[PDB]
Amino acid sequence: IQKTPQIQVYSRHPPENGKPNILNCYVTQFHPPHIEIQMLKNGKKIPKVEMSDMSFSKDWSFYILAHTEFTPTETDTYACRVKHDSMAEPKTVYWDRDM
Amino acid sequence: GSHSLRYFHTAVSRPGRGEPQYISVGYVDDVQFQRCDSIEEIPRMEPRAPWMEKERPEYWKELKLKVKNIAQSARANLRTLLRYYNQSEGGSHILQWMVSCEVGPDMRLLGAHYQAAYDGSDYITLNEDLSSWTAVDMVSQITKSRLESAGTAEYFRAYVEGECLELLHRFLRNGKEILQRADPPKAHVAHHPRPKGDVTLRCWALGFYPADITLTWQKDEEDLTQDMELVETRPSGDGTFQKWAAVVVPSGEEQRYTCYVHHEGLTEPLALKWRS
Amino acid sequence: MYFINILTL
Repeated sequence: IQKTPQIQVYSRHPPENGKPNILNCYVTQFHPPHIEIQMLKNGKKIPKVEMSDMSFSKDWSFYILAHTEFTPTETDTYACRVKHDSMAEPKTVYWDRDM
Repeated sequence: GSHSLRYFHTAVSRPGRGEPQYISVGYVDDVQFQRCDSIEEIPRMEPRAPWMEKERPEYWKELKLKVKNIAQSARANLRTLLRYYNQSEGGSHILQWMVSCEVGPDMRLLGAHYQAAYDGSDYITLNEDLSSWTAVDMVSQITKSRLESAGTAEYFRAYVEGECLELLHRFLRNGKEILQRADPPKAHVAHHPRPKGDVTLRCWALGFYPADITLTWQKDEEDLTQDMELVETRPSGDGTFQKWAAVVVPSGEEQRYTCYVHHEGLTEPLALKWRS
Repeated sequence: MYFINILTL
């Protein structure tokens, strides 16, 4: 029943270089609930990552949101990586300012 | 208009160390109000919404009893189910159930729900008539038989008309500023030139509450819903949501396209085109 | 906050 998680990495507010914002990693549609999420900055794990509680939808699949504070920049790359028992390897999704 | 009080519960049979074996969350519409746990048989409760600070201690006192009780039943059902499907003793199984009740815009009882799933699949569901159950196989047919003989439906019906209605009305009256609102979306069309000369037009909708919205792109009067790229609605994290819909269009033909946003916070749908 | 006894109560 392993349902692969769908992942979206986006900012709370529209990005502006040099203005603080919250970076979100919304993971949805997975099952079982056990999941591992990490958010990265230049390839290093961000230490203070806040996570909402895990809940589920009408089709029983789970969803959860991770977030942290960040300030957009040209040199800095931000990514979100997750690991679920349904994936042979961990998936890293990059923050793309326009999506 | 039209509100709903909903609980999502999950019981796990092999949690791990420091992971709950029972966990449930409650929502009033699109706003989460609390979280309940049971890690090693020790119940925990946490508020997640403002109007919870106006909840007298007789509330948290009864809840803690409910969490311990439900956490106890859940672990029993997991074992029983495991035995009924003849599954081996060392597996990780999940049992999930949703309980809800909603009232119409005129605050009358509209209906109520009760459904369970075992391992990610429907298992049993209580019918709209709130008296019959629909099962999905021989095992749940065994269950349906028991809840029917025992008379269990009448007890959920009692709950619905009792605690559910009571909490909905109260949460709505005390959470008024939060739940009886509808913030309208901030929308705009972004323009991104692809390399083959063509361009992506992304229609954004930001900061709306409730989550229910409709973004649709149209060429002239042609609905492009099958051909457009859409992300599922996502939480901004401050109680509001966002969503975007993109279509790819050849350069020059940009004015031909229109985006329509429908939200209950809007007076009339917005119809955006790319400006410039 | 309700749970119906799925099996054998």
